Amino acid sequence: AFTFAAFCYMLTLVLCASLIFFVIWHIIAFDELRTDFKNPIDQGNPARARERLKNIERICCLLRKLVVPEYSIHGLFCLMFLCAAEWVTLGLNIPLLFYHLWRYFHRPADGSEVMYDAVSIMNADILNYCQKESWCKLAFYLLSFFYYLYSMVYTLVS
Amino acid sequence: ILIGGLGLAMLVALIEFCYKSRSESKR
Amino acid sequence: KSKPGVFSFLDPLAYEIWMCIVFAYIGVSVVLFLVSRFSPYSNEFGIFNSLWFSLGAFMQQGCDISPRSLSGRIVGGVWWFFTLIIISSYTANLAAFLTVERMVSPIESAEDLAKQTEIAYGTLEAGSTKEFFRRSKIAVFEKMWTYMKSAEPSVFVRTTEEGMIRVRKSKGKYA
Amino acid sequence: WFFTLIIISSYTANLAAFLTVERMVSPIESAEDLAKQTEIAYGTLEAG
Amino acid sequence: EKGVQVLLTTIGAFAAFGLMTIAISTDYWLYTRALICNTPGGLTHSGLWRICCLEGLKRGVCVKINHFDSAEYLLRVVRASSIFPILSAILLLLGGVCVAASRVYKSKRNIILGAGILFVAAGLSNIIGVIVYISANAGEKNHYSYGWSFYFGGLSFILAEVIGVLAVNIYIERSREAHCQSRSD
Amino acid sequence: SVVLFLVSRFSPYEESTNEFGIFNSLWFSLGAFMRQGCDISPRSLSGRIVGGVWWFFTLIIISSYTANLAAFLTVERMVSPIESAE
Amino acid sequence: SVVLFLVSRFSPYEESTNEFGIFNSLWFSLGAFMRQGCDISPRSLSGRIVGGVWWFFTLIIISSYTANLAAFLTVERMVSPIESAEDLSKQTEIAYGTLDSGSTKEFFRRSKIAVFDKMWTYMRSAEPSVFVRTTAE
Amino acid sequence: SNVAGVFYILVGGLGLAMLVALIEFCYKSRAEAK
Ligand SMILES: CC(C)CCC[C@@H](C)[C@H]1CC[C@H]2[C@@H]3CC=C4C[C@@H](O)CC[C@]4(C)[C@H]3CC[C@]12C
Repeated sequence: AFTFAAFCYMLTLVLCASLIFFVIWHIIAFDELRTDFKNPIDQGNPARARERLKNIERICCLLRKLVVPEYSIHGLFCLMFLCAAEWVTLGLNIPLLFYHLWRYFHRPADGSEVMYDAVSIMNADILNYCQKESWCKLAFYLLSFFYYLYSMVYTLVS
Repeated sequence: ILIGGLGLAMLVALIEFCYKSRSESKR
Repeated sequence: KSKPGVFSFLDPLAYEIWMCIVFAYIGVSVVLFLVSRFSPYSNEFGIFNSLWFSLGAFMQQGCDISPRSLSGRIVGGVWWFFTLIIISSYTANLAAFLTVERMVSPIESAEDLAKQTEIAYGTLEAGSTKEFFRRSKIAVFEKMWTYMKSAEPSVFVRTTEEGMIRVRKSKGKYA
Repeated sequence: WFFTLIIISSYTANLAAFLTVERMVSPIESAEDLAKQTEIAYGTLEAG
Repeated sequence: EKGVQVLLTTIGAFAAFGLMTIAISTDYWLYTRALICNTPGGLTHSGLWRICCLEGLKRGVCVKINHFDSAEYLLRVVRASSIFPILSAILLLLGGVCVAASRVYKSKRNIILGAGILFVAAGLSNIIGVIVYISANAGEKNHYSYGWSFYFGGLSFILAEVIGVLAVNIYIERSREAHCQSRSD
Repeated sequence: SVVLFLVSRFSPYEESTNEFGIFNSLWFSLGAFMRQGCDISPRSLSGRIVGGVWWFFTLIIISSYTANLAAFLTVERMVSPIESAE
Repeated sequence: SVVLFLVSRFSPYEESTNEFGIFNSLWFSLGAFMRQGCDISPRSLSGRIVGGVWWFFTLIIISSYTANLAAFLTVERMVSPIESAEDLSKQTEIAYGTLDSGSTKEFFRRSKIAVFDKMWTYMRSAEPSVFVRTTAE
Repeated sequence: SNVAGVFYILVGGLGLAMLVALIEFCYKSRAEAK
C-alpha cells in the first residue's frame, strides 16, 4: 500500500527526468564542441576567432551553471532513501554520489577555479572524457529511472 | 495529485522551453 | 479493516459541491476578467491572472495582484466569503467525521448488545440456550428474553450452520 | 510561523471540543438517567 | 487572428445553444429509483419535465413529473418552470445573433460586447439552474447518478464562458485598433 | 474602516491618504476579515493599532464559527417546539 | 521547491531566476504551507501549476491536522498496553510475577505451552524478585 | 442544500458587479463624449 518509501520513489522518478534532461543537454553541448574542434580551428579572421571563443565561453558557462543542480538533486535522492530506510537503492546510489563529490572538489585542471575552463576545454582528452562520462551517466540515469518506477509499483501493489 | 502536478509542470516547462527557443531562433 | 479510499479526503463535501465549486471558480474568473478589461478607460487582470487570483483566494493564500475597481472588488469579496464558508465547513465536517469515528465503541459484552437494538441477536430454536434465557432470573438476560421472541421475524434458528451462515451473510446486523 | 500554526489550530480545536461537549450534556430527565449515573447521589427520608 | 476568433465564437454559440436545447428537451438527467414505477422502487431516467421507467413492466412509458415553507414553494416553482436553463439558451441565441450582426456592422463595436455579456450571463444562469435542480431533487432512494444531459448542460456552460472571453478579447483588440488609429491621426 | 480612514487622513505618515481612503480602508478590513492578505498595510502606530485589534477580532470570530459548526455537525439535537400547554 | 526552481530557471517567464532560486523557492513553499502570504508569486503556467497543487496540499493537511486534534481533545481514549498474555511475554518494560511458593508458580514451572515457558524463563531470570510472599503484597 | 446560500449570494454579487461595471462604462463614455 501507499507508504513513505513509495512517495520517495515517485518523487525521485519525477526528479530523474530533470537529470536526464541535464545529461542530454551536456551531450548536445559537447557534440557542438566537437563540431567546433574537429572542424578546422583556423582563426585567421579576427571576427571568426572572436565568435568561436565566445561560443566556447558561453557553452562552458552554461555547463558550469548546470552542474550543481544535478549533483545536489542526486544527493537529495540519497538522503531521501536514507531516511526512508531503503538500503539497497542507497547502496546503488552512494558510488555516484562519491564520484560527483570527487569530481566537483578535485579540479584536476591545474587552474582549479572552474570545473570546466574555456582554456582547458577544447582539449581532445578532456573533451572525450566528458563525452564518455555524460553518456555513461545518461545510461545510469535511465536505468535508475526504470528501477525507481518498478520499485514504486512493487511497493504500491503490495 | 501533487506528484501528478509536479510532472505536468515539468512537461509544460519543457514545452514552453521548446516553443520559446523556436520563437527566439526565429528572431 | 476498511481500507480508506484515495480521494477520501473529499468525503466531507458531496460531489455536487466540488462540481459547483469548479463552476463558480470559472464564472468568478471570467466575470473578474470582464469587469476589469472591458472599459477603454492599466489592469493586470487578464483571464490567466484572474484564474490565478481566484485560485489563490480559494486557498486563503492571496497573490501579488488585487483588484482596484468597485466591480472587481465586489467579485473578490463575494468569492472570499464563499471561500471562507466552504473551507470552514470542510474542516468542521471532517472534525465531525473523525470525532464520531472515535466515539464508536464496538460490542464487548452482553450489556452492550442488550441496550442497543441496531443489531439483532438470536440463538437456536431448541436447545439449552433458549431454556437458559427463558428461565433466567438475571436483569440483563431477562431484558434479552423480553427482546427475544420478537418480530425479527425469526431471531431464532433451527441449525447451527444456519446461524453461522446467517451471521456471515448479515453485514454485521446479526449476532 | 510554525508556532503560530500550531497555536491557532490548537485554539480552534479545543474550542470545538468545549462546544461539542457542552452540546452532549443531557441533564437528568427520568429515573433511569439518575439510576445509571453515579456522579450524583440520591436518597429519600429514612422512615417513610 | 480576428476572423478565426469570431468563427470560433459563432461555432461555440451554436454548439452551446444546441447542447442546452438538447439537455432541456432530453429526459436523461437523473438515473434513480422511484416508487411510481410498477415495481424501494423501479429504475427511472428523468429530466426537467417528464420521467420514464426502464427495466419494468411499465417500460417506456413517460409521464409528466408531479412537483409539489415559502422558500420550498419558491424553489419548487423555479424548478418546475426551468426558467434559468431556458434563459441561458435564450441569451446564448441572442449573443450569437449579436455576433452575426457584428459580422455586418463592423463599425459599431458595442455589439460584440453585448454578445460577451450575454454569454457570461447565460453561464451564470446555467449554474443557478444546476444548483436549483440538485437542491430540489433532495428531500427528507440511493445510488443515484447523473446522465449525459446534465453534462451537456455543464459543457454548454463551459463553452459559453469561453466564447464570452473570446468576444471580450475581440472587443479589446477592435477598440484598441480604432483608438490607436484615431489618436495617431 | 472609518477610524482607519480618519487616522490616516488627519494623522498621516507623511501620499498617505491616497492610500487608506474610505474605499481602500473598507477593502483592507474586508481582506483582513477573510484571512486574505493586503496590497497595503498601515505604517503609522494608530492605523497599526486599528489593524491589530481588527486582526485579533477576525481570528477569534472565524475560529468560533468553525468550532461551533463542528459542534453542530457532530451532535444532532432535535428540539420539540412544545414542552407544555401554554 | 526543487521543481519550482528548475521550472523557473530553465523555462523562465523572460530576471525570472534571480526570483525563484532555490532559497526563495523554499521560502515561497514554506510561506504557502503556513497559510501566510508571499513576496513573490509565479507568473509562468508551470510554476503556477506547482503552486496550485502545493496550495491544495497545504489546505488539506492543515484542515486534517486541526480536525483530528479536535477529535483527540473531544474524546478521551485510554488504551491498555496489554490485551492478552503473549503481549505480556513480548513486552520487557512491564514486569510480572506470581506469589512465591504457590500453585500458580507450580503451573508456570511445569508448563508445556510456549508462551508460559517464556514467562517462566523470564520469572526465573528476573532481578529483582518479581515473586511475592502474599496476595496483598 | 446546506450551502446553496453562498452560491446564490455569489451569483448575485457577480450580476451586481457586471451591472455596476456597465453603469460606470456608460456614464464615463457619456461624460468623456462631452
Ligand atoms: C558513474 C559514471 C556516471 C561516471 C564515472 C564512471 C567512470 C568509470 C568512467 C567515466 C569516464 C570514463 C572514461 C572516459 C574515456 C575513456 C576512453 C579511453 O581512455 C578508455 C576508457 C576511458 C578512460 C573511460 C574509463 C571509464 C570512465 C573513467
